[PDB]
Amino acid sequence: MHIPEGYLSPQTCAVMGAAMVPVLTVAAKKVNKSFDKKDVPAMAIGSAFAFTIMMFNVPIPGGTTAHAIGATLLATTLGPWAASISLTLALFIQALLFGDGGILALGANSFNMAFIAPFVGYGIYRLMLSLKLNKVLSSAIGGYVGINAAALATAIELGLQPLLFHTANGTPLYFPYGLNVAIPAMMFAHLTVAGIVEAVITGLVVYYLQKVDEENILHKFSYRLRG
Ligand code: NI
Repeated sequence: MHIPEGYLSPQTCAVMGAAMVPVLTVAAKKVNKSFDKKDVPAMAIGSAFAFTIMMFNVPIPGGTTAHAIGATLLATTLGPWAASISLTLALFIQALLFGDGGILALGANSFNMAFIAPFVGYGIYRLMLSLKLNKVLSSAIGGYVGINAAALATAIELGLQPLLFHTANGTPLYFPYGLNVAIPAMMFAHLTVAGIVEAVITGLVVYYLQKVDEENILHKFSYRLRG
């Protein structure tokens, strides 16, 4: 869903950066509150994992691109704040080093993929947990909803462009397609294939982490001491 350069007005870009600033500020403090030398490495690995996942994507005509993120997976494993930092970091790398996602677009994509996706996904996850679903199932479900929410947010941001930013001739200055085009394109891509991929990946890794703990008998003694 990464939005490229020139799709959003400088004003839109500015807005999302301003909205995203407090989010990252808070995440940092929360993370800052909870350090061992070691959770920093964790963030990096997650970040590298997400980055790698995102590299597998397809164009959506009338929208941007589609791919999975691993966002809810990160929120559920690291806590959402750390995930948002991890995720923001990956997009920043993509932007500065790969021309993938606009640099001016950093505020928007992070708002979508580093804030909305992991926070929504985490919330649905917690909700499904409260409905007594196992973590695997729950996380796959959270993953689906989180990524579709991010896609929606993207679609609304693109689709609003011709409405808000146009020439005196009615000519779109940036992204040229409306909500009528953008919502269906982005949501159809994300509600069907990509969201399934996200769910399966999130669930797969959780399952895998679940039973790895579930063994090394060592674990059953030391998990009540995790402090
Ligand atoms: Ni993207």
